[PDB]
Amino acid sequence: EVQLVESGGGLVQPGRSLRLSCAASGFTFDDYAMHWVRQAPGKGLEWVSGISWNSDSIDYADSVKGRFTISRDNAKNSLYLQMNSLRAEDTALYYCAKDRGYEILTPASFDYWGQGTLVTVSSAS
Amino acid sequence: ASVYAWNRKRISNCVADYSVLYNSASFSTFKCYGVSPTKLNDLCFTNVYADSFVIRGDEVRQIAPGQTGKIADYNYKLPDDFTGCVIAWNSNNLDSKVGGNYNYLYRLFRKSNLKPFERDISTEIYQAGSTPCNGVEGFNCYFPLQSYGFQPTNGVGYQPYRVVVLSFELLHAPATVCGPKKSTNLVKNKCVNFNFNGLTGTGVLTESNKKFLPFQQFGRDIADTTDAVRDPQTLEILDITPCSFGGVSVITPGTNTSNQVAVLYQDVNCTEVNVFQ
Amino acid sequence: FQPTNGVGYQPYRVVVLSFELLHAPATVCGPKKSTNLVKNKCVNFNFNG
Amino acid sequence: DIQMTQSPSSLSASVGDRVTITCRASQSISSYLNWFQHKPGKAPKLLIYGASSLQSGVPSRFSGSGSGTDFTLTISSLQPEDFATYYCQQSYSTPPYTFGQGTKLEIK
Amino acid sequence: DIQMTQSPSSLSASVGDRVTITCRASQSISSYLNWFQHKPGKAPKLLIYGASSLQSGVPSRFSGSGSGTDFTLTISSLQPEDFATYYCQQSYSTPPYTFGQGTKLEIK
Amino acid sequence: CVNLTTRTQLPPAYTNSFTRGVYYPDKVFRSSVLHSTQDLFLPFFSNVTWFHRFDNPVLPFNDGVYFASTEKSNIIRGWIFGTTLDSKTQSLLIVNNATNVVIKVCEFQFCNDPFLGVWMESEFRVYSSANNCTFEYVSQPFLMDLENFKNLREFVFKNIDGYFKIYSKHTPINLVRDLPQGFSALEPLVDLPIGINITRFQTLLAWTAGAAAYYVGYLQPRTFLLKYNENGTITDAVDCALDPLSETKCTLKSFTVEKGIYQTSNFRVQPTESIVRFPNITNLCPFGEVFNATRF
Ligand SMILES: *[C@@H]1O[C@H](CO)[C@@H](O[C@@H]2O[C@H](CO)[C@@H](O)[C@H](O)[C@H]2NC(C)=O)[C@H](O)[C@H]1NC(C)=O
Ligand SMILES: *[C@@H]1O[C@H](CO)[C@@H](O[C@@H]2O[C@H](CO)[C@@H](O)[C@H](O)[C@H]2NC(C)=O)[C@H](O)[C@H]1NC(C)=O
Ligand SMILES: *[C@@H]1O[C@H](CO)[C@@H](O)[C@H](O)[C@H]1NC(C)=O
Ligand SMILES: *[C@@H]1O[C@H](CO)[C@@H](O)[C@H](O)[C@H]1NC(C)=O
Ligand SMILES: *[C@@H]1O[C@H](CO)[C@@H](O)[C@H](O)[C@H]1NC(C)=O
Ligand SMILES: *[C@@H]1O[C@H](CO)[C@@H](O)[C@H](O)[C@H]1NC(C)=O
Ligand SMILES: *[C@@H]1O[C@H](CO)[C@@H](O)[C@H](O)[C@H]1NC(C)=O
Ligand SMILES: *[C@@H]1O[C@H](CO)[C@@H](O)[C@H](O)[C@H]1NC(C)=O
Ligand SMILES: *[C@@H]1O[C@H](CO)[C@@H](O)[C@H](O)[C@H]1NC(C)=O
Repeated sequence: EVQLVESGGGLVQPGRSLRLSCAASGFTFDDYAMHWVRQAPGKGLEWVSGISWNSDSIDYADSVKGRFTISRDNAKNSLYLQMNSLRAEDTALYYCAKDRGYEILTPASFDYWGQGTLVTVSSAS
Repeated sequence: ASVYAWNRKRISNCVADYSVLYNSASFSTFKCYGVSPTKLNDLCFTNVYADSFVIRGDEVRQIAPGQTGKIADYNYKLPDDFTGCVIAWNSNNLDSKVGGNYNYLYRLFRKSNLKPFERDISTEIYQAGSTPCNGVEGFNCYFPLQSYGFQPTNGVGYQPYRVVVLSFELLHAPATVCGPKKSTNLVKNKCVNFNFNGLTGTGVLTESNKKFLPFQQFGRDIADTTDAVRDPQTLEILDITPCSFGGVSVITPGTNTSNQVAVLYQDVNCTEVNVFQ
Repeated sequence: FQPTNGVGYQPYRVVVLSFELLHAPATVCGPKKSTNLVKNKCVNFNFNG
Repeated sequence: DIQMTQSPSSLSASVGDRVTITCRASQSISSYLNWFQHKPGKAPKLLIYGASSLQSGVPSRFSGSGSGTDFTLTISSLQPEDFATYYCQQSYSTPPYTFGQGTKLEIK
Repeated sequence: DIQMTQSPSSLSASVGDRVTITCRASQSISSYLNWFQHKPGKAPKLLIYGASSLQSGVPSRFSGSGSGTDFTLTISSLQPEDFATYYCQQSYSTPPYTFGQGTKLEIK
Repeated sequence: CVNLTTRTQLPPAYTNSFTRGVYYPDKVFRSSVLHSTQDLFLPFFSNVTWFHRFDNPVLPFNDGVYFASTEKSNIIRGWIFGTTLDSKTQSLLIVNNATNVVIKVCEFQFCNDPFLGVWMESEFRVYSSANNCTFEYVSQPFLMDLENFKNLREFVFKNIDGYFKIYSKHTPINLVRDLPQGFSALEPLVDLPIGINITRFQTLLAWTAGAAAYYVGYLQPRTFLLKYNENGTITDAVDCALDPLSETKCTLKSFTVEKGIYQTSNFRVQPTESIVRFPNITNLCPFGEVFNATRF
């Protein structure tokens, strides 16, 4: 019954930045943790980043450290993800998942997901 | 919430159904003092208290009347005449962090044991010695609050647990937390088996204008015998009179002489039960 | 005994304390201070426990 | 680092068959495993959180089991709406939320 | 797949000596190990089923121990009827009944 | 806020409480019986502090307050209960203004002289700020006029088991500067289900100064023997530890006693202090050797 719709997928050159959003409407956004998940076109799921119920504890994956800055806006039930200095391996599909608890690193799993937004890092026409 | 800042929720105006609570299997500890859990449905209570907090695994036993311990003495105290139920379940999936969840605090030192059912919020620096602290922590200046090191790798006996205790209070007030029981139509002037908000008993409900009873419900006698009760559905003063008593004395001649008897019910006007008065 | 044994099979060191109380002079007391002695005054005395 | 492994690679069954998908963890994770059903056409869903706890909203046909370094997932019937890829995720070790590889299930 | 390993290769002792044969499992098997004495001239026999449970019909001189990924077998005396090859078998993982290599014991 | 200093310094007076401050201790109906109960009561013939001029300082709240007032224009509006009364702790507020009865448990910012100004009432300067509000309650609509004594109002406030209990009674009187000698039973009014910590309190007043006074008394745990008439109302009571005759009446469970000698209780001398006598040995028990050993 919850809805999670993202945006910001497109075509960019290597080293260029683009901005993601994700709208939540089916639950209370002010007391849950949120995560970002990456799905390569020819591989499995991979965890990227997560934020707590409030902007206190933030963790990043090893391969995306120093490049991504996950934000949050509790006022209008919307989170963000700023990706900087994109490389060719970051042309995967990104999901906007929801955590069952209120913290980032907990034995709690990801209960609800949303349809991803595909991004490409290449120089095409 | 934390131990020293335990929440308390007021419960009133309920059709309280405890069957769903009983049938759930998510509670490791399900213990009730003075009330059978299967019998919670019919009983009516004037008010219900729900206290929630999180403590350590080894301290689940300390939440009981007449129990001694650091949390038992300095954080949370139960009356010796406590009645109700205690609910607790593990919360590693919610209240555990690999780096250690430091959002849970409990009190270490205090001047003296606190009275049952009272809360402490002051975070003044404890004076363990003679050196004045003057708001500066140091020697003979211990912070009374300590943070639990809850981690998913920790032992089972040390794991965080969430505790919710239900306390039921009964007194001469109109009960507002009842169970899913249907109220039937009233029948008076006959020997019936009534039930007025858990007040069980038999008798005849004659209509009596005992007094005004502007705010009162029950009426008592020399013994613990409810004489008059006030109806819960409407507002009238009914009167309870117990059924007929007596004795069966047998008038007989010698069985050697003949085989006949005559029964006597004394102190019985047996227009209702060769009849004599 | 080996370090590779299971948790239930590990060695355990046991120390048991037993106290006896009877009509004998108490000799093992606790760290309780002793006050002065007052005579001809109704008091709550504590003589050797 | 912890390595999370998938024993099966591709399985095939029938509408009235019964197969078991197993997932092995290199290091002990203490019953902290999750199973996800990723339909390739839409967003993935969750079936079982924890070792053997079944989330509300999905049929009780699925059943999980295992603890320590050995886990298993089974489907009792493989109904015509169960063709998807299943992933096993651990949430106990320092590398956060390591996912296992896929396991395609095409019934034929 | 699970790999089952034997630390010793060949041992030698005396009639009044005491040696220990150890068997390591790559993955945890939870105390489900078995030891067999395979005399090269006839059918093999079983000595200890489970981690430390001794089967009826063989002397109580033998004693086993271990759980998880570390196991050990010891012989207290090595009497003149104990020269044989000893195998450790796991019965917990999906590959059914994986046997370890041999361990020859010639007393001299 | 607004400071008023035109207040002459007068020491508080005192008056005899007589037999005032008896209420119904519970909600069960009894008739034509003598019932003995233990409860927080106002002792018979106690000392009651008398205030007048505008006199309304902060007063303590130990276990209960017997508040009585005789007026002609109802200068008193309500009461304020709390511990700090400076938004540092939760405080209780009651105002029975010209509109209705308003009760709030919010955290207010009380100045050094909370009061109401006034024929019409215009100045509402009891508090300045209010935050973290929790509870509120308003009674039924009723309007009351702003303009020797004729009526006496008496109240009892209790705070136990997280309940704020208020008992009240209103009776006519022909006295001016004296409390009536008689008996009056107080029935419960409201039982607020709020668990506040209360230690001090104060009274509100509503420029022109009026001629009125209010009386303050403190309750303490006492045993009482109450007499119910044929209609279930309290007609007389006996403070059971006022004097030996009262103890005799308690023992016999009656209000009349015949000539004779009766045994009431037992006299027992109480201890004055305590003494401890232990041998002066200072060597420690060898517990380290038992526990910190290498080989058992
Ligand atoms: C009313 O009186 C109070 C107290 O007498 C005044 O509060 C004082 O304000 C001064 C500001 O110059 C402070 O230095 C004092 O510490 C305050 N005293 C207390 C007890 O708080 C208040 O200012 C006066 N208000 C008016 C309008 O005269
Ligand atoms: C010998 O025993 C004593 C007390 O029985 C131990 O002393 C305490 O040990 C704890 C835990 O290590 C410390 O927190 C205390 O500060 C110690 N107190 C004192 C006064 O030393 C001591 O540790 C034991 N010895 C060994 C080697 O364990
Ligand atoms: C419901 O209870 C109230 C309580 O006074 C009563 O006034 C009312 O008549 C009751 N309604 C019915 C349908 O019994
Ligand atoms: C009692 O019974 C005996 C025989 O059973 C008889 O002989 C005797 O007369 C009887 N006496 C009376 C008083 O009935
Ligand atoms: C018995 O009851 C009848 C009618 O109910 C009455 O007339 C009679 O007086 C009663 N007996 C006594 C002894 O009161
Ligand atoms: C009240 O106390 C005052 C001061 O001690 C005293 O003068 C007065 O007599 C007392 N009143 C009564 C009734 O005891
Ligand atoms: C309520 O209390 C919190 C702190 O407990 C405070 O930050 C907040 O400002 C208060 N509410 C209002 C309206 O002031
Ligand atoms: C009420 O507040 C006072 C502060 O004046 C404090 O001393 C007391 O302990 C508090 N009551 C309780 C039950 O904590
Ligand atoms: C009880 O009330 C009635 C009025 O109905 C009155 O006549 C009677 O005197 C009252 N009882 C007493 C003892 O005053």
